[PDB]
Amino acid sequence: MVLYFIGLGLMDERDITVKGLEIAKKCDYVFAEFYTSLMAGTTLGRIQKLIGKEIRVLSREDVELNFENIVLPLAKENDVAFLTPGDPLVATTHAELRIRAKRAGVESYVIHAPSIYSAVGITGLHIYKFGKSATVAYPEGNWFPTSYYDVIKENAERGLHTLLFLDIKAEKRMYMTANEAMELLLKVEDMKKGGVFTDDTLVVVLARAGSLNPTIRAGYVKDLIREDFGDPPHILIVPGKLHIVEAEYLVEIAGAPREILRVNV
Amino acid sequence: MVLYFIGLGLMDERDITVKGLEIAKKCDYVFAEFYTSLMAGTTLGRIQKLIGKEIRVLSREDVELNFENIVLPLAKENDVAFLTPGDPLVATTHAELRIRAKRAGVESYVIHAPSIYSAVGITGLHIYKFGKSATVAYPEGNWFPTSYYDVIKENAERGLHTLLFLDIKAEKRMYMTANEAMELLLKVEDMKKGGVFTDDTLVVVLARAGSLNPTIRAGYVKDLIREDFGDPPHILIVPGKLHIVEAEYLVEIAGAPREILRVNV
Ligand SMILES: Nc1ncnc2c1ncn2[C@@H]1O[C@H](CSCC[C@H](N)C(=O)O)[C@@H](O)[C@H]1O
Ligand SMILES: Nc1ncnc2c1ncn2[C@@H]1O[C@H](CSCC[C@H](N)C(=O)O)[C@@H](O)[C@H]1O
Ligand code: NA
Repeated sequence: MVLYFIGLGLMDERDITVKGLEIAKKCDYVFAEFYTSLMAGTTLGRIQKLIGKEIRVLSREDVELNFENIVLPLAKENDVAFLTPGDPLVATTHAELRIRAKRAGVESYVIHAPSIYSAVGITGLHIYKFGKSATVAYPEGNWFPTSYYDVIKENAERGLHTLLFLDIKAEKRMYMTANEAMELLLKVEDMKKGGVFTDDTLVVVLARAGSLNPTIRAGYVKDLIREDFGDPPHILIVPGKLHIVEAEYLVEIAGAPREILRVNV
Repeated sequence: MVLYFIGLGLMDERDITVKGLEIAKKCDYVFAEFYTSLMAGTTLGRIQKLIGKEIRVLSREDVELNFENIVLPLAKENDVAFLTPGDPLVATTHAELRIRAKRAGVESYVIHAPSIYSAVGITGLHIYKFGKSATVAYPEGNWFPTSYYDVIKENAERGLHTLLFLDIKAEKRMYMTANEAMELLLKVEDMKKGGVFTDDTLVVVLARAGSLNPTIRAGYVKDLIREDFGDPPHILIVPGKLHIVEAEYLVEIAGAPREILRVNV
């Protein structure tokens, strides 16, 4: 009868909400995609075991090109669920699928889950101080994306923090590390030379948020750029002007150099 | 010897994650605060029942002034949980509590849950397009705050959406409605004459995010200012220029006027 978009959360199958779990358990058919983000390798088997249903995993093409041919037809006479990493509508184009559902006469409901977008709170940076967000995309052949560099500049000018989602090419098992993101940014700085991202820029890295032991590190690019932050997924953040307590947390919790405790108001 | 910061999610007792619930159940002591926000879709009783643990509620003062003498002492020799609406560490001052834990020789871990920061994705507005966030505060006595108006201006100016949290008096259970927020913004507009918020401004209202049947409405202030958006909580969003896909979602899913497809894109 209906279609449920259910988020699985940040890191593993236990990041699903009780609400999402109880609803998924009652669905006739269950689909999912694992290309918009990276979760624990054992999330599928465990979530299948958790909801007690066989789950059909869909590729980006299956969804973007054939969602209304593979999933919607079933949601016409059965309760169907579509599982996704984190929150289904954050930094994805899945919201458009609700429009496809409506046009096919299918009612849809959304069950949220922990998202990397709000998990940034664990970095100690005030979430209301984040400005426009951006994605550091892998260059492709002669194509070298750079717009994310301009986002940092725009936010920095306003004293706002910049959240940088990192690229992912699931079919190729490619998950961009904060290290790779920093290298690309230094390359763009070389071209544009705007003094936006350099070896002296303070950055914050959050790896495997949602796990009980995520890696939270803050420091200068020259120091962080070759540091091991553990397995992906990773996000990179370029803070703007820091409040005293933000710097204090970065130093006490994220191991930032005590030098940042001193803020130039 | 361990303190767990656990989010309860958006609206009711089922918005906690499986991870959060299982951990809370194994804690010797469980504390909670409902001053940053209130779980309007449930009660303390229903949450206690789900967790199967007595829950000691803490006031703003208990937390802000005495966290280290109320919560931390017990965490030194037992597993303790601190429950908060939404996602932990989203509230501006909560991150600092982890510093207090460290200073007390107490380890702390964070269990995430859905936050309105990410749940607003259900409005169809791209998360990356959101800029700085603000809170609409009730004017009091001789104090007439207006910074939230300047935030909208700075974001909209750069084509970014503005997430506006509405004033709440948890203790008195007083919630500012989207309707009241709009009236206030018009009053502020009449004072600053910035051409930022008028009867012709397109806004989005999201009420009861997290529930299976949230109220999602989009339209011009002149039309929505007296519309019934249902029971709180309400969040107001003033989007910047829309991507055609965002506009289509608002029209098809949020009942927005066809007009936005030409006027606000
Ligand atoms: N647990 C996690 N830890 C660190 N970064 C994460 C993460 N989950 C997602 N990301 C970041 O976000 C990118 C996916 S973007 C999709 C996000 C998802 N809808 C959500 O709500 O979280 C990843 O490539 C990575 O840069
Ligand atoms: N379910 C919900 N729907 C709409 N707005 C909500 C909401 N829950 C909280 N808010 C908004 O946010 C304000 C409290 S801010 C506290 C938010 C919390 N830490 C989180 O992570 O979500 C409220 O006054 C209200 O305007
Ligand atoms: Na934001």
